Amino acid sequence: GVQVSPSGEKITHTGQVYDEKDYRRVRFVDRQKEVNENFAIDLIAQQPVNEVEHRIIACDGGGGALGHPKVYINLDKETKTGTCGYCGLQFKQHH
Amino acid sequence: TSVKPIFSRDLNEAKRRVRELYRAWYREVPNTVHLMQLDITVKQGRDKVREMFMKNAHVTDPRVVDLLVIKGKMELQETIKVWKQRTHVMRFFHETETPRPKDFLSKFYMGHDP
Amino acid sequence: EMVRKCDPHIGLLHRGTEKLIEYKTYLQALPYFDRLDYVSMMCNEQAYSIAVEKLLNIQPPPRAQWIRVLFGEITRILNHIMAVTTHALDIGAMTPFFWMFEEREKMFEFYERVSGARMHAAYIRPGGVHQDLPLGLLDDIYEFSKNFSLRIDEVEEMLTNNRIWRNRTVDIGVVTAEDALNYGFSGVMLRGSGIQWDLRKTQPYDVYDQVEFDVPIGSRGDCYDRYLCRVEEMRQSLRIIEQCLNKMPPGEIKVDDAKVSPPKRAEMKTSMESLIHHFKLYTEGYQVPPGATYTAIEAPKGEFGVYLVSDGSSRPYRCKIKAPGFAHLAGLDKMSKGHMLADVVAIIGTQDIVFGEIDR
Amino acid sequence: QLITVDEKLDITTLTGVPEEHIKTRKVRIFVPARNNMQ
Amino acid sequence: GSDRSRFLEGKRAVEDKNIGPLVKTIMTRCIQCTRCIRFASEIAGVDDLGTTGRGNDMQVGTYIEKMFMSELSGNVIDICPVGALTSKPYAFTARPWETRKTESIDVMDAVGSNIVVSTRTGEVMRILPRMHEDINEEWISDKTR
Amino acid sequence: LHHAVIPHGKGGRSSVSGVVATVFGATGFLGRYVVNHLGRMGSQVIIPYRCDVYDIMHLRLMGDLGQLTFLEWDARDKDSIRKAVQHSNVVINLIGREWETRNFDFEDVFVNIPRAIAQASKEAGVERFIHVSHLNASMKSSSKSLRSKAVGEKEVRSVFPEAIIIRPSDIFGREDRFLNHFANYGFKTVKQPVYVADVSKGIVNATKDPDAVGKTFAFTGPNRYLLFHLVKYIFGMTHTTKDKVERIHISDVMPTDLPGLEDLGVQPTPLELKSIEVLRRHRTPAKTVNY
Amino acid sequence: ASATRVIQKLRNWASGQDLQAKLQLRYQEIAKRTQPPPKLPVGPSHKLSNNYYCTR
Amino acid sequence: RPTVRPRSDVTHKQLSAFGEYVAEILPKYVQQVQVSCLDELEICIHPDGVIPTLTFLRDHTNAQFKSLADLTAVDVPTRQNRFEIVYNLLSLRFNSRIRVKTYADELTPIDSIVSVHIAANWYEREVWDMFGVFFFNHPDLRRILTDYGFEGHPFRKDFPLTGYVELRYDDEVKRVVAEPVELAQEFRKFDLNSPWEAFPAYRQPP
Amino acid sequence: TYKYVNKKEQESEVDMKSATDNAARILMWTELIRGLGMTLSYLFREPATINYPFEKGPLSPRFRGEHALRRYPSGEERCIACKLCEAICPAQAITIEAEPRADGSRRTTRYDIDMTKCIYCGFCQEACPVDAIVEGPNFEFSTETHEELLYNKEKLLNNGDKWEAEIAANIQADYLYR
Amino acid sequence: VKQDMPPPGGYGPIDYKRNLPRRGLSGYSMFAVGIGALIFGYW
Amino acid sequence: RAEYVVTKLDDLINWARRSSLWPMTFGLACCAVEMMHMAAPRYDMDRFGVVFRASPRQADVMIVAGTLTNKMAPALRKVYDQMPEPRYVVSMGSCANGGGYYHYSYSVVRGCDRIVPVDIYVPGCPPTAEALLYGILQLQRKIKREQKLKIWYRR
Amino acid sequence: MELVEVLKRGVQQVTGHGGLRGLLRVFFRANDIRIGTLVGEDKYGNKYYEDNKQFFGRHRWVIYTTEMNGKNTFWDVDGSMVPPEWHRWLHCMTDDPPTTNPPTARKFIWTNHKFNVSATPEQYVPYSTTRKKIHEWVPPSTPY
Ligand SMILES: NC(=O)C1=CN([C@@H]2O[C@H](COP(=O)(O)OP(=O)(O)OC[C@H]3O[C@@H](n4cnc5c(N)ncnc54)[C@H](OP(=O)(O)O)[C@@H]3O)[C@@H](O)[C@H]2O)C=CC1
Ligand code: SF4
Ligand code: SF4
Ligand code: SF4
Ligand code: SF4
Ligand SMILES: [Zn+2]
Repeated sequence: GVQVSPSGEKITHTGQVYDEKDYRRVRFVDRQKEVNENFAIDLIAQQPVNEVEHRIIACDGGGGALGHPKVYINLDKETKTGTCGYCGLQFKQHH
Repeated sequence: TSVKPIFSRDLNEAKRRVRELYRAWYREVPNTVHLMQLDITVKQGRDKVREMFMKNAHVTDPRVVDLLVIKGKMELQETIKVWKQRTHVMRFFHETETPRPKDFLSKFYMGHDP
Repeated sequence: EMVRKCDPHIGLLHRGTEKLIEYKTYLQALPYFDRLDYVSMMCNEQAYSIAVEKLLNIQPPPRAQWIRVLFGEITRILNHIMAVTTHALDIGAMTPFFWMFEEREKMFEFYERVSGARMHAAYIRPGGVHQDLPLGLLDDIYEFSKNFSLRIDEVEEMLTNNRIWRNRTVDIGVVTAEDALNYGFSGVMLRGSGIQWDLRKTQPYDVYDQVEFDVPIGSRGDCYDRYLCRVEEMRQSLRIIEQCLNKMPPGEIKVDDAKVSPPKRAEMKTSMESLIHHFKLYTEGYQVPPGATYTAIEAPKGEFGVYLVSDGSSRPYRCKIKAPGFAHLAGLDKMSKGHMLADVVAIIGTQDIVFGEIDR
Repeated sequence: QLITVDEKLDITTLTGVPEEHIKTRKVRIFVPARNNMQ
Repeated sequence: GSDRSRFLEGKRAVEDKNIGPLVKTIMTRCIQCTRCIRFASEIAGVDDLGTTGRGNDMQVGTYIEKMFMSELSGNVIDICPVGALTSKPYAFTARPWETRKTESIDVMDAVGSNIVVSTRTGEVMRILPRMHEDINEEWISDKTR
Repeated sequence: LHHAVIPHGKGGRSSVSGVVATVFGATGFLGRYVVNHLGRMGSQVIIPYRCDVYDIMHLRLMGDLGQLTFLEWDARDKDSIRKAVQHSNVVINLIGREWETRNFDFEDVFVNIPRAIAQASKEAGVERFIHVSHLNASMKSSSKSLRSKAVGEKEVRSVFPEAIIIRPSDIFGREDRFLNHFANYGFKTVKQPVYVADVSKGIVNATKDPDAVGKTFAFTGPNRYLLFHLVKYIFGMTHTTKDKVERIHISDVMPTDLPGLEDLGVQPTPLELKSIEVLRRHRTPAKTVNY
Repeated sequence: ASATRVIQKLRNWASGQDLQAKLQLRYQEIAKRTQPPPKLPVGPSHKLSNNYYCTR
Repeated sequence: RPTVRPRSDVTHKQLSAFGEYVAEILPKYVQQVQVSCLDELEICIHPDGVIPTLTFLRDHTNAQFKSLADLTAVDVPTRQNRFEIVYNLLSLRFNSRIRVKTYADELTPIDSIVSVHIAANWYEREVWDMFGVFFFNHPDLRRILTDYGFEGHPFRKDFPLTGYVELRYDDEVKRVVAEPVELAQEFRKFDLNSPWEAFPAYRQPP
Repeated sequence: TYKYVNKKEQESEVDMKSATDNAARILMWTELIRGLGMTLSYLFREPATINYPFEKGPLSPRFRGEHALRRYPSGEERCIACKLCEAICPAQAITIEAEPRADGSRRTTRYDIDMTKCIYCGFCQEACPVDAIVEGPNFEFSTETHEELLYNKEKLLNNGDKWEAEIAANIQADYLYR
Repeated sequence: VKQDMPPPGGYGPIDYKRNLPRRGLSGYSMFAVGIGALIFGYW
Repeated sequence: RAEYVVTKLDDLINWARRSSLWPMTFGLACCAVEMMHMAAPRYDMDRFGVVFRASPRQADVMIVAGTLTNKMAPALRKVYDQMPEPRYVVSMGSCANGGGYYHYSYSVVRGCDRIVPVDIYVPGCPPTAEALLYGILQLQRKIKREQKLKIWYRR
Repeated sequence: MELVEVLKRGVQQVTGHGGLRGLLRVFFRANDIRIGTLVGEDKYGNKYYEDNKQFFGRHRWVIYTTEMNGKNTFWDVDGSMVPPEWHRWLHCMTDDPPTTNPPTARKFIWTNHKFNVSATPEQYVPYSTTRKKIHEWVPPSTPY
């Protein structure tokens, strides 16, 4: 589920496909370009916002000994939301 | 400056100790090339040898020269015997790698090489 | 027909490890010491940690000291099995080799379960030990160790009264006692000629102080009395194991200080300070004091030791490894004098050329 | 015993370093800067 | 400092700001040091980055939404010893031990101030200043940063 | 040019030289040393193979970790050769054989196949089309092996003009078909052969020069030996079809104007100097003519 | 295992000691995989008082 | 106190007093016997008196140090005599160790100890291979660790990590030939040397 | 405690009772039988061989093998370009050049291993403060080319997009344990 | 609750010392058997 | 038919080839040791017709275990031009692949591939004996696929 | 008897694998006739038999099936197969197979394991995944 060059090659998470005038595409001849279709930027917007109570909380990555060191956030922005640089979750204040 | 001397005194006594070594390498180009086969006939092997002694003529210090004899004797002691191979003896020559332009004009068509 | 003068060409595997450590810090350089005595890993790490621990001035905790001795004399069992048998292969006996290398592969698994992998176990770090060892491990050593004092005497049935062994081996490479010290064998290759000596009892450092074990001296210097030393040193691990097994104290691992050991992975993840140290241990490291030591440890080879030299920068400054075989091999061309080819093979095995020590 | 000499004390022959990295190789001696972050 | 943070209660949080594209802000880790707000007031003459509030509840930054895009605004990054505020271009491109630092001179103004350049694998990631007591003094202007 | 064709990098073996190339017949004698003088200096040399993967292992080295790639094809297939050179600054054609098969003749191989490689190369935005016909090959030569080859020299220009052409004289090297022939068993047959690398360097040297954009070269070398003096000299040193043996006695030329080596960047090595190494596998100074 | 109560007497007569009890390899009653998860001990200086870095 | 490697004060005095025993008995060519907190002895001397202190230590009842363990060569390329060459011995009878180190330039050779300790037959030689420090009266000096055509002395701090040559097989000559050095990844020298001395009362004032 | 391995030579008045027992240990060979009849036992024992691809041997959940970049249970690549998973990598094996993600977030543009470097030492799986890099039970990833081991990142995700069914059970038995 | 792995008080003994069991008869029942069986040929 | 059968022959030509192959297992390093654990009972070689210690000059395959210095390399390649010329090659170890540790050192070669060809590269610092034993099988189908006469018929 | 009891036990070994095809297949396939209790039979046919009585390295053995993703896995049998839930059961890391305690779906894992592609197509090739790190110039097509 990726986007593709007009030359016909696969794009990564990053726009990375070689131009037409590029001898690098040789290495794909009689082979194929390995790529992960699981762009994080697509998966992450496909995740609902956790609309919690009090303005400040802790987050974790599903298991306190098992990811995402206990960073906090100030959820005063009613306009936007607050993120945690480890994960890509988002939060609101409920009020 | 009142240094400790080693194996000789002021240069012109160390210059015969040199010649004891050329006295061996000059007679051990033909023994190597036959015993362990090679490409050079005998001569350009001897040109290379003197081409190494006409690199270190710039020296002016007895201690340095009394040292450089030694490393020559080691390689001789490694060459007189078969401890080397056809790849070690024929390594000095720099046969393969292209010699870079010694001039200026061709020296920077490739390489940021001042 | 006969040998008089032999000359090795010890250079065929050098790598520049002593140089290559100078550009890497202590934690970043540990596993190079698994490589030297590639047969017996931990005992190298057992020394390298100490050369640090002296400078840093720390005794690691008992439970980590305690297990550091256990594997510290399972690695003893390895190299004997690797130079009892390979000393039999190149002499000719290929069978006990295979009888043991199932018994030896049951001895790697007890690294694989404990450490990450089988062989190059980066398990013994300067600050004690990285990681405790699991539940289904210590009920297993009992069964193994129980069945293992048989597997040896099972073999000693076969070889140590074997003509083809004995007269291939006896009177061979007669080493004079006071000449060994001139060469500094300082391992098996002198106790096998009656010089009563072992650092583990003559200069004890770890928890060896309470073990009640023995040193199998060899008289009548020859590579059969070296051999019997090499056998009985395998046996008298099991007295050490049984004593190193039935009184393990519950305690801590990876020394209490977070500056000399990484902290608990669940604890770096909430407690801030444990995070920072985790971010600087594994980038910068200990920041040793300047100083210098010459440690030592009798591995299967002998007095393996390190002349680690330090500086206030996190990285070392010309470590150096004392390869005990390095001196054993210099005596190769003096102990093979008035002896023919075929035993020179045996000389190699009864000098324990696990080259990686010899090579740098 | 001893010997007198006052010379430049060259060593460049005892290192390899064949021709390129002897002559055409400047060298900077300095006291490094304070990393202004820290 | 010690090994262990006996703190076990629960931290606080702080709002993030929108100064400008040069300077990111993570003011959840600001340490109330006052080493920034005394830069603008004594080296650049702005008086905008005040300290708002008291207690832990205090928080540096404007009371309002204003952009501190003036000369020498980038020197505030070298000053905040914490990585609270830092440079958006060198946001995450590298990490400092990875750098091979070369010391060189400013251009693009005729001052000829001095510089520490930060490389990474034959590339460039930052511009940083040296200390010469006569030229600039310790820092540089945002243009050549 | 683009961004990564650039020859920024010193020396070789991890460098770059913008000599991304497609040598076809480099599986036997000649092209392996070509790839050696390419792959050493840093040049992404493709090698199309149509043979055993084991017959190409000795090409895996002399190639620095990416600069040597491989892929499959067959000369009796349109557009595979095109696929092989969709990404080709340069093309090289070393194809050839000293004997006809049930499938391929002298005619099909030297002429019809380079014709398609020629057209194939021009259908992409290539620059150079280094071809290798052979010297002594105007037309009407006493054999058939050569009279076909010259047609390819005619039929390329009508496809891809401004193409380098090297018609060299006879080649000698280790594992050859020429000296080893004589070793393992006559006047008016005189021949100045050419060492291999002295051919290979020029080709590698010819794929970077500003000149050589259509000029037909001919690499000959010094020491125009006489056969009967030379064949015994081999015997003095060491101690089969129609169109090949017919090619032996044809060998007679003199250089009219042609460029040669020293106007390309080469010092030609004579025979006598590097002649023992190849005849060393058969163990226990000959007379020249200028004309 | 499948030792048919004769070869045991062939093994032992041919070798010696009763070695079905101290056999080479392992079958059972050992390392019953997935032992329970342990709550480790803690080291010292998790004591919250009289715990500086000066005394360590 | 648990985690400090207990000092064991007593043997400092043994190695200190014995450290004095060797000075006043041998005041020639002996400078600054010392000892670290780690109770291990160090004796700096002058190269002209190498053997007569070794032979005191191989041959004397109160210093039976008849077993050698190492002979290294430590670089300090900022002084004159950059190469600190180090000895280190052991008593089987007294159960202790020592360290007897010296100095040299790139050329101030040191007479060898092989008449005393033949254990140093090869330890001496690697230093010749690894630093280019000649020794007098050493039998059959020659390379050990380096190739038979390797110029240089690499454990010197002047010699780069990846040296000045890399080898390979150039098929045109059928040999393992050498040409200059051409990496693919460029070993990445880090600035892991933080500020903050970390060791006061242990440092260098200007 | 020092133990003489071989001290039995004592003149025991060697008589015909016993001195010929050595000659019974000789010409009528018995010690050789004793060394032979042993070996004959084993051929009637259970050979510990195993039919590898159909019978693979034992490991433990901490086996250091092939790397893989894990991922959170809700997409979202778990690696965040800390740049201490090379600063510790003694092989100097890694380059993890990075940027913002265009979401304002923080992730990579680059990640690397030369698996011909990468001693498989285990420093990176444990130094990673997030368990974003791990070192999983694959050890059948031998390839015919030195190039197919230079795992960049898309292989090393989609590898981590494969064994995550497995690693999250070994690690499930290895958290609260390191 | 803390259970990393201390053993139970025990784990018994284990042999450590050579236990070569002398089989093989005395030696008079070698020669007197052999020669006394050899001579069974010579009758 | 001709082409059908030669295909059915090459499946047999390359069978005797692979079903019993004679290595020249080098030592040189830690990496050496696992082959012996692969010569051991558990992951036995000999179950495949693979012989433990065969002479070099009659070998069919090489197995490079360990680091490869600039000193040993001629002593190595001298062997490779003494095998016959079905000689296949196997490079155990991260030190022979590209010099895993000591890539950057000076008495060391940055990959056995720098000197000799390679029919298979194998990872691991100590590649597990099994972790080779799949690779050795990967070799044992690297040539079950390759067809010598199938293409000679077209020659 | 004794001996015959083995053959009353060793005969179902042959006549316990269905017919003769089902038996003779196994023989040339793996040369392991051992009656095994089945627990598995994955997608694309991996059976994972078991018998606790044999020793520690043969109490679990897997019988691959033919017809992988177009490879004809009769002869050419790998170990890079055995996808990431039985691999952890087969190497004795754990006791419980992935039928009573399977792994946890995470809505991005693959649905079909791809084995160790050696030199075929559908394999890995390296990149330079760095976005070209420079931007040179463009001429204007407007002469002067
Ligand atoms: N070597 C000499 O004595 C001289 C040679 N030349 C010319 O040099 C060139 C090199 O020939 P050389 O390399 O010396 O001899 P080779 O035997 O090495 O043949 C060269 C290549 O041509 C390939 N080839 C031949 N026919 C076909 C075909 N129909 N389809 C695909 N590939 C094909 C062969 O493939 P395979 O590898 O399967 O054989 C071989 O690799 C030829 O043009 C020859 O005429 C000129 C003067 C002297
Ligand atoms: S300098 Fe940094 S830490 Fe100090 S007040 Fe300013 S933002 Fe906060
Ligand atoms: S692997 Fe771990 S430590 Fe390395 S950059 Fe990613 S998250 Fe950070
Ligand atoms: S396992 Fe060790 S050597 Fe391998 S990548 Fe991780 S840190 Fe580097
Ligand atoms: S790869 Fe690892 S095990 Fe193999 S030789 Fe190198 S360090 Fe030793
Ligand atoms: Zn989070």
